[PDB]
Amino acid sequence: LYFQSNMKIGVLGLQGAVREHVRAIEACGAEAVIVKKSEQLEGLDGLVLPGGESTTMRRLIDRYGLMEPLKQFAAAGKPMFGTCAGLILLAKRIVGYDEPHLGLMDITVERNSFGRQRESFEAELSIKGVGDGFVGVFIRAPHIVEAGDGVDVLATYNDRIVAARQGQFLGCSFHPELTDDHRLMQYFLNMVKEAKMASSLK
Ligand SMILES: [Cl-]
Repeated sequence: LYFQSNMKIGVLGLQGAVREHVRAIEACGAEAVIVKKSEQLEGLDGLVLPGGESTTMRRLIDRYGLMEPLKQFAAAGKPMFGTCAGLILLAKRIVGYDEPHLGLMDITVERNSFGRQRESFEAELSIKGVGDGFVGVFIRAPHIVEAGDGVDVLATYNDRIVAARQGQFLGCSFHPELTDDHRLMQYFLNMVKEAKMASSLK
C-alpha cells in the first residue's frame, strides 16, 4: 500500500521560540519536528536552524551533544537551512567572539552585535531562483563577510550577501519566517525533496 510523501523537517530550538518556523514549514505542507535530542535527527529529511544567542547555542549543542550528529546529518546529504544567527552554525569562519560553527558553508560570518548599531529594518529583496518583492526582515542580522567560489549568491542588500546556497546548504541573514511569503521555504523544501529522491536511488 502507500506511505505519506510528506517531508519531515526538523527545527533546532526550544518549543515556544520556534513557533513561526514551524508555521512556515507546515504552511508548505511539510511536517515540522522540534529537535532537542540528537536521535530526533535520524528520521528527518531536512533541518531548519533558527539559531539564537551565542551562549544559548553553545549550551544547547554541548548539553545535547549535537555537534557530531549535526555533522552526521550533513554527511547524509540532508539539506540544512540556517536563518538569521542560525547561519553562523553553518559557517567556516567567524569574525568576533568564537561560537559553535560546523564548517559546512564556505563563508565568513560576523554577529550583528560585533559590526555596529544596526537597527532592525525590512527591505524588499530579489532572490535568485525564488522571486522578487520578497520582504526580508532583518532583526539582529549577522553579516556574511565573505563567500568562496563554490557559494551561490541568491540575494544581496547594499551589496552584502544576505542569502546564499552551497549544495544542500541554504543560508539567509534575515527572518523568512516573519512573512507569509512562502517562496523561500518552498525553494528549501524543493531541495529537500530532490535530496530525498537522490538518496532513494543511490
Ligand atoms: Cl544586513
